[PDB]
Amino acid sequence: VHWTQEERDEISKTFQGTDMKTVVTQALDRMFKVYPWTNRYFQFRSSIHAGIVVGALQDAVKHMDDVKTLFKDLSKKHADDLHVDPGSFHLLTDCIIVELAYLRKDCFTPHIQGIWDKFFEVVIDAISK
Amino acid sequence: VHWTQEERDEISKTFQGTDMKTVVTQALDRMFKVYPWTNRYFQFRSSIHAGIVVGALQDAVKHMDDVKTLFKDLSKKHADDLHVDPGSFHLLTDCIIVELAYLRKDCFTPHIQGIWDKFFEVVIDAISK
Amino acid sequence: AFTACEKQTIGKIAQVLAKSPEAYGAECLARLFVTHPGSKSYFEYKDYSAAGAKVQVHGGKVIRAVVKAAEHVDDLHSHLETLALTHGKKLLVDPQNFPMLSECIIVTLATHLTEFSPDTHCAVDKLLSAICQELSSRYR
Amino acid sequence: AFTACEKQTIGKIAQVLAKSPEAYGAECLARLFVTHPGSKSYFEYKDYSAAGAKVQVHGGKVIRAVVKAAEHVDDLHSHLETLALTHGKKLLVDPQNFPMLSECIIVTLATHLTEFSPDTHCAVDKLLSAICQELSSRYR
Ligand code: HEM
Ligand code: HEM
Ligand code: HEM
Ligand code: HEM
Repeated sequence: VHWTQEERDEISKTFQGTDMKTVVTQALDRMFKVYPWTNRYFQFRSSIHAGIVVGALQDAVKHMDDVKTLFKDLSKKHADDLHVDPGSFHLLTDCIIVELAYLRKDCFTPHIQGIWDKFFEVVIDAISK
Repeated sequence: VHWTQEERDEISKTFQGTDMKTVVTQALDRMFKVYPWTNRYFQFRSSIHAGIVVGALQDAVKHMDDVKTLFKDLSKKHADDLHVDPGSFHLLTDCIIVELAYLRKDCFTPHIQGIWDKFFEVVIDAISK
Repeated sequence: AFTACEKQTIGKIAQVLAKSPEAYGAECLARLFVTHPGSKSYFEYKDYSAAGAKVQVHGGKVIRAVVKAAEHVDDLHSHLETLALTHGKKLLVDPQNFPMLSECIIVTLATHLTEFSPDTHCAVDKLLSAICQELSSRYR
Repeated sequence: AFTACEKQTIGKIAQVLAKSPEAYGAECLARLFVTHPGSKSYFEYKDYSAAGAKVQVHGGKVIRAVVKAAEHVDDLHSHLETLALTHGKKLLVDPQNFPMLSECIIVTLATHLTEFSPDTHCAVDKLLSAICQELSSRYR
């Protein structure tokens, strides 16, 4: 998708310098309350599940230029197993972005938001069908 | 994407013995009527436009296996030049399905619909950046 | 919201639907099940085909509500209150499944109705989209 | 529609948003234009950032509209009629765009409020949701 140098830096530097485990944890919590129907899919602890997810997103920055393949099976699970609706994936990442915005406040400019938006857009594409 | 000889035949036959030009023309006028906002994108005759669209779809039929690469230029066009929200593409295809469902009447079983839904779900992917 | 002309052609469709709610409803669900497998996850049925006994029974319940809904276009919010609390707070249905059923109901009509012009399509769509907006508005 | 609890948080937020509508509005739109470029075609702007002169004036109109809407939670249908017709019939704004702007308004809030818990986010999302549903109700 073409990753501007600055873009790569921003993602990887965040997964290294920031506590993504608790960011994602809080994001799962937010999601479950804001978009109630998401609970249905999880019928387990958010704190524990967070590590798994951040773990997957981490391998994603490692293989940024090739997420679709690294997420091959990952999507299969979400589809023909848990049956998660493809149009619901953005609900989590959207919540991860809010948590990120609340932590960085002013530093989370429209421009930086766009970097993260771009990143989750490709993560959403990779993990959905 | 995998293609059955049955799904290949159903789609192949339709573009060969049915006046798709008419189907798409009525599909467009239908879209303009049911989803009013799609008109803003075209501000021209659907009668003549249908032909170009059918021209592209007939192309995707002749190369069903990789429409993604076959539509790389169409995507950019709709994406960067037309500014068509990637979420509105199905509005046109849904209408073409309704037009077909209207044509074939009861010969349009859930099974047959599933085939076309697949074809178009693929054509939408190859057109949404 | 709805114009006399729309209520009228909508009223002409509920009539057709009311004749055999089971047949129409079973076709809708079946189309939905075949095109969006993920929806099956909400119903524990042995048969997901139109021949299924639970599909037919449920299918008639669906169409019967859509028909009852047509008679209350002026007060859909209060009319669908319980049905919404059921699909929302109770069953936790992903709102993404609604438009999918709608199109299936729309496609089914395009198959039996003698005439399904852009005008009629538009009126039914408005009814369905209005019903769905209610069913996905009570998750708490 | 809203519980006295939500009308509470919604009130505080409105009080805040009201202090600098242009400032907030400009950020919301700037965020929209970066994450959803297609939405730039509805505006005749030179600069699409929060510093853009036109972006700021309009941003203030949007936020004031949202703030005013908060004071009419009880009856938004009638309150937003004109606005709904403007976006629906006049401008022909693709509905897809509404949820994007709402999400951008939410991120802007999370960026500026000392407290933005899921509960607070819920009420805001509820308001934003109602507002957008009325704004996409007058196409047809
Ligand atoms: C795009 C962001 C997402 C990522 C990166 C992600 C990643 C993961 C990973 C790596 C797993 C475990 C893999 C395995 O067990 O082999 C998982 C499990 C799960 N995910 Fe996601 N997921 C995402 C979105 C979603 C969404 C939106 C839902 C639905 C609301 C969802 C529902 C589930 C469920 C139910 C499980 C739990 C499985 C269990 O505990 O048995 N995921 N996810
Ligand atoms: C996924 C199905 C679609 C296909 C196969 C398709 C195909 C085409 C083709 C082949 C062209 C010719 C233009 C060129 O070659 O330069 C075209 C133009 C255009 N399409 Fe589509 N299109 C699709 C969906 C849509 C939708 C849903 C909209 C809007 C809601 C749309 C809006 C436009 C517009 C505005 C033009 C410009 C007409 C011109 O060339 O002056 N298209 N489309
Ligand atoms: C067009 C909108 C829809 C209408 C008019 C509708 C109507 C109905 C009605 C009248 C009932 C029975 C109420 C009762 O017995 O208490 C029902 C139940 C139910 N609906 Fe829907 N529904 C709609 C969409 C959906 C969707 C999209 C799903 C999910 C794919 C869904 C899942 C269910 C389930 C699982 C039940 C529980 C019944 C049971 O098996 O016990 N419905 N629906
Ligand atoms: C979600 C809440 C929204 C609110 C509260 C809102 C509010 C407003 C208000 C108050 C106006 C000025 C009305 C007037 O006095 O003429 C306006 C105009 C307009 N809005 Fe929105 N709007 C919303 C969403 C959108 C969206 C999603 C788009 C498109 C991306 C959009 C596109 C426009 C355009 C192009 C105008 C005309 C601006 C001009 O005069 O040049 N609006 N909106």
